[PDB]
Amino acid sequence: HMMMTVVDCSEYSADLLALASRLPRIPRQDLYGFLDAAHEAAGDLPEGLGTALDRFNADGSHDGYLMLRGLPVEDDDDLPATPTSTPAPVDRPLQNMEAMLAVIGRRLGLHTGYRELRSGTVYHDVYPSPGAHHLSSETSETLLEFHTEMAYHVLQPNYVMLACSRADHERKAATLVGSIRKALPLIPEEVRARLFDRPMPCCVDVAFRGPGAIANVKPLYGDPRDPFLGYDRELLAPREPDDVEAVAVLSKALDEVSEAVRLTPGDLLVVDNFRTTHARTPFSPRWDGKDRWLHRVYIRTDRNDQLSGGERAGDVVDFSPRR
Ligand SMILES: N=C(N)NCCC[C@@H](C(=O)O)N1CCC1=O
Repeated sequence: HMMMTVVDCSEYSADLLALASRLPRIPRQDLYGFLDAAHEAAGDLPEGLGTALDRFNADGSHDGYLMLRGLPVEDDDDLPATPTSTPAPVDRPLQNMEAMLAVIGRRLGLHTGYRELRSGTVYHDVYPSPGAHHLSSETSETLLEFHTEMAYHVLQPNYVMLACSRADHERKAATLVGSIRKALPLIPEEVRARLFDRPMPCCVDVAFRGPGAIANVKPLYGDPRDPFLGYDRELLAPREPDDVEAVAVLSKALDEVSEAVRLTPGDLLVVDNFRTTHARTPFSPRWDGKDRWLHRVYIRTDRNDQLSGGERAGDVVDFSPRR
């Protein structure tokens, strides 16, 4: 990854805590007002952090992510026990890394929930569960394979944001990012041509099944010289042999350029969900009250037909498959 891809925020700690101190303490009681307050704070971010975010937002980067480090997370003993259920309690007090997702998220765009997913909530806790389905972010011992988040969804978000309150005990779990800007040079022009703008059948995540490959996903699309990426190692279901072979080439190229990010407390990862695919490698939970704990939100921006007018940060949208 490039120098500019990692932003050390430790010098900003007091300023960021001051911004958090004026946000509503019980965000889920009035999420729209909470995120409006966070938008006001976003305009007051430290100049260097605001600039890094704005630059990345304009047109992503070669790496496809922005990693903020050293944000003012609570000490471990000042955090509650790691959640073991979803959705979160409506009265749960705001945590510092959630405040960062609010302020840094509003600098980028509009927080978005998905009605059928995690009870239609905007803030997701990402924690291990002992019976996790293999297509669940609650997995641990089994690799969560590469996916563009909701690539099959008409209202797919520009960004996935992951903020770390607890790492896993052994700091083993790696968040993998595969950037199409790094992978594309490894893909032959002939395979690029087969992938580009070609809709292929795609299954959907369990939350959206209510059924087979009810969506169509274009693995590459947009500008052929700098394409967007829609990839899902588990759900993409090409039928034609040439399509299966083209996707296999794409899949191996993303593997070869994959970068591993190990999230630690105070880290916040912004993933460009139109140009990357992401994964999480195995770890072993201990069920001791201190298991790995991320906070996840989704951000929409005004491009790629994510928005059609009037949307607000906090909106929850219904499922429509890409066709
Ligand atoms: N290749 C895949 N699709 N893996 C499952 C993604 C994780 C899943 C979850 O949060 O449990 N998810 C992301 C949107 C949604 O549902």
